[PDB]
Amino acid sequence: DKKVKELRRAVRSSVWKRETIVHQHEYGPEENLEDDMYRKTCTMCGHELTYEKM
Amino acid sequence: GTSSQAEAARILAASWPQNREDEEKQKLASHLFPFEKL
Amino acid sequence: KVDEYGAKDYRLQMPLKDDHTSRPLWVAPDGHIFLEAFSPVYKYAQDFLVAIAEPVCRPTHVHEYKLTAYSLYAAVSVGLQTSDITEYLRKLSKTGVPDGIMQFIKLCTVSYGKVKLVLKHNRYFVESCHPDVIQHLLQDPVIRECRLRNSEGEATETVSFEVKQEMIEELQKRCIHLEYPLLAEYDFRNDSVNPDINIDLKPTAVLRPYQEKSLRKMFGNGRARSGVIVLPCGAGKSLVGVTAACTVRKRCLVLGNSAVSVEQWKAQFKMWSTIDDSQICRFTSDAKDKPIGCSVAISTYSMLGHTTKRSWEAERVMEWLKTQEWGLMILDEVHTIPAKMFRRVLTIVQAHCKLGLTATLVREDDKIVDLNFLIGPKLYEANWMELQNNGYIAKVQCAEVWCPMSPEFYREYVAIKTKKRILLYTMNPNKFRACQFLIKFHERRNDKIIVFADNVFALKEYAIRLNKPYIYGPTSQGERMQILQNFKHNPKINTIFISKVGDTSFDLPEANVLIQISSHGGSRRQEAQRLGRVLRYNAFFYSLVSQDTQEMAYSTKRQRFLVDQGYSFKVITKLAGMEEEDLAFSTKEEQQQLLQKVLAATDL
Amino acid sequence: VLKGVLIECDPAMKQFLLYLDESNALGKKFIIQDIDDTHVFVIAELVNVLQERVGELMDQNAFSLT
Amino acid sequence: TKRWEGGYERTWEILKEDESGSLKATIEDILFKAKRKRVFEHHGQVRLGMMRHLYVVVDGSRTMEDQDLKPNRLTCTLKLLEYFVEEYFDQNPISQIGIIVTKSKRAEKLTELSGNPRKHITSLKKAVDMTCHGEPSLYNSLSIAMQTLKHMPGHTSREVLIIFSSLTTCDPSNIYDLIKTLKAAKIRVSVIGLSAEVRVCTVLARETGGTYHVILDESHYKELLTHHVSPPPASSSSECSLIRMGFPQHTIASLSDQDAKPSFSMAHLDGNTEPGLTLGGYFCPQCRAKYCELPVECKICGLTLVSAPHLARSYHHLFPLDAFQEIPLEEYNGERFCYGCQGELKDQHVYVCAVCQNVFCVDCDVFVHDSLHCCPGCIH
DNA sequence: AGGTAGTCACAGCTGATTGCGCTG
DNA sequence: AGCGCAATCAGCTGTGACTACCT
Ligand SMILES: [Zn+2]
Ligand SMILES: [Zn+2]
Ligand SMILES: [Zn+2]
Repeated sequence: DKKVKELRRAVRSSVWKRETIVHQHEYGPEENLEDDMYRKTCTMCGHELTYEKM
Repeated sequence: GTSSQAEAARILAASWPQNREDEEKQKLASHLFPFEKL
Repeated sequence: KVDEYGAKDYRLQMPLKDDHTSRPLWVAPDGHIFLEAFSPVYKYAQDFLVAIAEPVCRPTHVHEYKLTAYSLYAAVSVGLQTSDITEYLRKLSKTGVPDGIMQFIKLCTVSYGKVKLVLKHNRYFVESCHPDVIQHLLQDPVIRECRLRNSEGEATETVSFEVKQEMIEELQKRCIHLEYPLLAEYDFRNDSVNPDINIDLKPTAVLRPYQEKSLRKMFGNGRARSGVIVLPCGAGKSLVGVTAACTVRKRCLVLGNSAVSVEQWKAQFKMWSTIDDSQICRFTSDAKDKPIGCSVAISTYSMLGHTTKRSWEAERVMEWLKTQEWGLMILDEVHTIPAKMFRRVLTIVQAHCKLGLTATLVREDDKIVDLNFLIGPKLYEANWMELQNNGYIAKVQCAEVWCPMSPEFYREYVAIKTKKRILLYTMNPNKFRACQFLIKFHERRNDKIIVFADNVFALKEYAIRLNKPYIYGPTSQGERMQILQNFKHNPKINTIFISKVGDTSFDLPEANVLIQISSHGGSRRQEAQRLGRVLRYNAFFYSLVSQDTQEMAYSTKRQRFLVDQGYSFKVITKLAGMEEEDLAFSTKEEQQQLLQKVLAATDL
Repeated sequence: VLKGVLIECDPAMKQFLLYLDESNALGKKFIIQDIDDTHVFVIAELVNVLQERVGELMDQNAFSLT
Repeated sequence: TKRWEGGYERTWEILKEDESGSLKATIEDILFKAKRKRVFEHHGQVRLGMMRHLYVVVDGSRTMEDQDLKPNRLTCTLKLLEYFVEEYFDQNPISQIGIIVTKSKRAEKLTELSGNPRKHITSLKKAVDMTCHGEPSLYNSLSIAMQTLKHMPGHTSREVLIIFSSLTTCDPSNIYDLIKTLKAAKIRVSVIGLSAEVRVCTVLARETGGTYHVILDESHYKELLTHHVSPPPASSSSECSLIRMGFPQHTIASLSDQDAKPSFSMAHLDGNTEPGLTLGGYFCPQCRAKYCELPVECKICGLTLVSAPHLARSYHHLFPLDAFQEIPLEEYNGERFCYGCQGELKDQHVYVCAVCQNVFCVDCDVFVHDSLHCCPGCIH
């Protein structure tokens, strides 16, 4: 059991490649509010980015 | 890579205790270790 | 008492001022002694305070001591009386002794010699000069279990009665609570019952004056009493034990922690005691050098307190060893006495004097106080600063150099918390570069380096990357011996890696540089032991930690013993010439690849 | 255009703030724009909670001798 | 019995009180007792000496390439030899040093026996980059040293120092006969080994009166060389031992006067580059030859040019100052001002010179006995 | 909302198995 | 292919801190 345990994890540990999750905010179409305000909503995590466009 | 060396050196050599100590130096042996005296 | 600034103010309690600054001493109402080192009477004050109090910190300018009950018991054990200690305390006070210290001293030192414990004919008897105290402790229910067969009274001469041998620890624990502490005094000068041996130390083993003070305090008035002597590893500790064994001139028993310390003690006895090998025996189930019928017996812990079946030869040796009295049972590495199986070792054998020797008396779980009644009071505590001032202890330049966490490692460090972050700050690439630079710099100047590193998983990839010898720890007995043997008398190789193996007293050769990475949590004992492997700026030892990690708090809380000893840990933030030469993990590619292997443990 | 407070710090603290953004330790995604490896853009209305969190991280691994 | 098995010492019993506050008097006594920790002598050993003609023999075999002393035995040996030459010339004014290098069963006379330290140091620096090959020959080195030192005057002490790294030496003839000849010639031979004890070196040192030692480490090597620096004791009076030597005054030339005469230095004339044609320097009192360094024996007339302060620096040993009579302040019925520093005498003890009966305080007494070596009152 | 017994890492010891070497 | 020394595994324990569950 020990000699099979010491080798069964060698291939298991070599399968996963990426651990950190990519967190790029993919905003959709902008929404226009009052006072020339523009808001972008992220489609992946719901992040709201409100900005004033010149 | 050429740029990778420079980027890694910039990150490592001056991460926390250099962005302020160097600023103070710009604005301004017995107890020194042997590698700090050479 | 008042907290106007949050400080206990006792200005009104001790207003006496006859001489402005003649007396270099301060006292406190509850209990404390402050000493001025920059005084012409410094040595006399030190001699007075050592004999009556134990130190708490000895910096370069103002030494600080504390008054405890056991310190006063040790003081009155010596010929010092109440009047002498009180008059010499008031002699050097500069402020007047508060009327909360005089009463405490009187209460502690009055009840010292009332109760005695003696060993005779393999029987334990407790004898008191005052008969009334026996009836006073007669009502205690816990004491009644020790007395077997109704304890008819043992009418002799002086009132005494027998106590159970296996329950001697319980009565010692209860007596201090009953304000009647027990004393273990062995008058080896006149026994005529013990077959005193012909041991005699050679007249060529000179000892330093500080060892003279400890030995003299051991034998205050011609008798030997149990106690603890604290001396650094580089200093002479085994020599003190050998000299004490020679002076006691009785059957000595030496206990060690490892199976290699028995050979160390045998070598010390052969070097400084002039004893034939026939009388010297080692009892560690390796050679079986006929321990039956021996003058000095050397064995180890974890063998006298087995809870399982024992070997037939070992069983017979234990049967022989538990049937006679012992004079000066020397215990080595006394800090790990208060253990579940090591405490019973003292009660499983019978000895008159119990001597404890150690270098790092600090321990967690606050079980060191139990050692006050397990063995005895703290007899001697060496002043490490004045010891290194005399030049007989290496003046080690302590360093606490931290290395910033790389961005690729800090994200994983802050992401995980379930004990998986130990390998993250341990395998910091910046710390790796710092260690490599230190190794190379101290090799360029021919300095012996010992690199301590717990978490042997990290040590595996730490040592093979530098291609240097390392001690995994369960490797063998021979490989470790040959590596340590060729570490000293070889110029080609002068740096080794140790994983928690050198955290005890071994025969490691003289070294100048110590670089510890990823030690235990808050073990002040481990740091003190690792420092002791260097002293023997002659030397310097470095501790590498990772910033913004728990290792910072661990390093902060594990140096408070050494700063109490007087050491100062300079903080090193930048290493000169870090970019001057090439180091490992130069680029980000291998640094980010290191995350894959350091996260590949997945021990779930 | 975006209005807020630019934060300049060591890369380690930048990674810590980036982790705090995704971990929702503050209740929202106010760490909006990352511009440099050592600079980030943070909304100014809750700069105090970031200060509290950074101070907690700093004195957590400090072991004050008091 | 044992010293520590008796009664425990109470060192704090010294201090006592009679008026409740005399601890100030006790600490004043302690502070006074702290001073005078010396015997009023900087050396306290040999107060004299004799002209030594010392020959230093350096092994040049392959064993010098060993890395027992970092980086190798040769480099550490030559560095410590430079230090030894400097210290020896500092502590011996009219001594001479010769250097012999033995290699490939032959001995090469690296430097002539003379008193110039700079020449010896330059020769050692040049020999740093030598080639270590072959085996040493103690016989040839001792033969060269004996041939050079046989014609030296008897009053000078003839000494040979051998640095033997290799454990094997090749002798073209019997060496014990050479040892007997050296013993008959009263030549002292001292050997400092590097690896281990060799019988021939022990026999040579014992028979010739020298000392044989083996190096433990670089510090022990330096200690042995420093011990060899010290001059040997000198007999009372042997014969008319004297020597004709000059004292060249350092007369430089100034163009403000009409007698500004540039001259080439004889020592610099042998250099490959242009010799220093300085305005002036050390002119020989006998033949007006010009030299820059001292002490250098004159090349032309053979006169020994020495510096008078160097000889005078050891004159205090011949006439040490007798210790002043310690007198308590109350018993001295005279002036209460120190004769050296004019300070008021408030110490419990006052020191009075035996000759002039003047008044000196503790600090001035220590300064006079340790550094000044003369009583200011006796000078007047 | 707070505190103590499992638990993991790393080391030690002793008590047996058990596996390779064993003559000019 | 019988002995015997030596390498090896099991069981217990010390040190230190981390962590899940509930009155
Ligand atoms: Zn001349
Ligand atoms: Zn004076
Ligand atoms: Zn005079």
